[PDB]
Amino acid sequence: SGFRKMAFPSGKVEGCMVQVTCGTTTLNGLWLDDVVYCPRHVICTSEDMLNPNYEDLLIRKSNHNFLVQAGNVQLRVIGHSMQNCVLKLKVDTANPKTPKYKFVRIQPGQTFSVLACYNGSPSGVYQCAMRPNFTIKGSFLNGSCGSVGFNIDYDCVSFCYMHHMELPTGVHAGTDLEGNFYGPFVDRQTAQAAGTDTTITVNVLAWLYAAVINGDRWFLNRFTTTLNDFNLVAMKYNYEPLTQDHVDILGPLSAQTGIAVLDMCASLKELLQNGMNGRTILGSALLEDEFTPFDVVRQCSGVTFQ
Amino acid sequence: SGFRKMAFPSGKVEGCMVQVTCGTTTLNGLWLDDVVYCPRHVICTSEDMLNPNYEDLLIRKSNHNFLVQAGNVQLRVIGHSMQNCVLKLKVDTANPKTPKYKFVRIQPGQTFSVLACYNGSPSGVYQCAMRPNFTIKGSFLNGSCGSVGFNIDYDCVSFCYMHHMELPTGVHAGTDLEGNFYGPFVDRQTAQAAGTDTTITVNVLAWLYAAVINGDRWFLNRFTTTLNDFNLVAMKYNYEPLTQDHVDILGPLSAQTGIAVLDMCASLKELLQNGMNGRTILGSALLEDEFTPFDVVRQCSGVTFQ
Repeated sequence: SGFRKMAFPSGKVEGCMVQVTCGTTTLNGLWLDDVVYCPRHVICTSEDMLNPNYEDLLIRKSNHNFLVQAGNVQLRVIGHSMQNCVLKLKVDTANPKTPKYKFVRIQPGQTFSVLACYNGSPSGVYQCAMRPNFTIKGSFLNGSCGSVGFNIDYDCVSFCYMHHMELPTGVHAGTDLEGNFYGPFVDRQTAQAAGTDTTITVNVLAWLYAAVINGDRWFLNRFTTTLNDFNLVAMKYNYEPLTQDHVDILGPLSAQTGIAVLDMCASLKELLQNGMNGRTILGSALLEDEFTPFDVVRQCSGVTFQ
Repeated sequence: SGFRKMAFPSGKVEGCMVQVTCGTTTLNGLWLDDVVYCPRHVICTSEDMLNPNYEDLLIRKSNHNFLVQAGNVQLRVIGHSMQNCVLKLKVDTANPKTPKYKFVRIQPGQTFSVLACYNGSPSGVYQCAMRPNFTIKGSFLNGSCGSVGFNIDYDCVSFCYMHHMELPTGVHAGTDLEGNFYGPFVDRQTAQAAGTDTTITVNVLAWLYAAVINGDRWFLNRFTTTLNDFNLVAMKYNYEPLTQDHVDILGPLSAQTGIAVLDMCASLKELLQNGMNGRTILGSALLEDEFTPFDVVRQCSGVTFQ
């Protein structure tokens, strides 16, 4: 038993991390087949970040201006192109560690594992959720740009995130592996605001089901509610509106624990209006919203990967 | 910036996980050089766990009674021996993925990464702390036994934990890689109690330094205190007694932030007596004690691994 914030095994993604140097900027790249993917602001100086014209800045760059390093071994760059906010560097060598992979654009509320790197070397791994305002609350120091977020199913790594920016609020923004930013963010050092951060209501509910599964039942109440009435309570506390889809997704968890989704919605309503009174749920004094319903089922079953 | 519960990259340990079957019991093993390490209760049936005589149970076992599987490939067992609570199975093939490795016995309060596995396949990775009562709060389902905990420095994996038991309280116990249990626990299905769980005081302090580093300063007070007087407060709240060694270990964090250790001890005293008043520190409404001072320095610097 027990329930934990858990990350996918990072072994497949580690064999894909390289070091990318352009001029005096060094960051991380992702080496799949004979292409290296990295944030396009590798071509920027510290001053260029204040207002970069990437097209013009890239005109002055050639293939031999990109230093791609895997271990002590340099890759030969034969071509380069800018797809949105990522640079695609064609190299002469397919990555012999290329796993089965996909590029996916996740939705708000979905989770993924981040393999934080510096100079192409993996430093650590942790779980992150795509906040409804398309930010993430991660851990990114200078040089972590290019670190990727991913999900694994069986043998397939689903790459979904690449780190590009830290916002003046301290939260993080990035793109998918096609270069399109999550949210209204741009790769410029200027004042950009995330929207109102709201709570992923369906994730809190799955976390409450995981709590009931593991013995934490003190919050189960004698009340029940409706979808509209629960939602009317959810707006006051900046919770994402719950829908029938969210209800459907929680069905398996409802079936195992025998607690109707609308019941758990009512137990959540009591927690929102009365607090936790100094108690904890799965060792937390807050309401966790970074576990999807699928994350709960995986941990409560034992899914493994090849 | 940002601060996160982070686990080491698991790629090196993944290439060491195998499946071990003895009779009808299947669990995980660790394949280093030409030896497989696994919990000795792989030789037990469900009834044997109630009172096992491992010596006698092992007499009836031969080398060909151990099914060791790496992928679709079986290992040939040439020898077997029982070191305390782990079984050492000599195989005819050195692991070609054997990394530089060490067997270490960590101390209470130290942290490590757990690569949870089922049937020799890695399922996930998360961080754990050796509680002062030598338990760990992990995530372990049926078949996770044999999953290992480790730390990485440069190229060296320091194996320190192997999972063997879930306690009737839902917490977890295991051995080092020489088979010696952490704590007074035995590999028997009987009532065993952990001691009073206490809080790792030096870990809370390093976490408070990490908070100040990342902008959370609302808890910094105008008071200071002594070691004895702070400790007198720590016993009431079941905190581990703080020593000069703990003070010394926090020196680097004291030096960077310019806050004396005894000051932070006084800010902790106010948090213990007045609570958090509904505020959060690094996104938590509790006082986290599973980050060592070294874990904080690593994240606030960017240490990487080869």
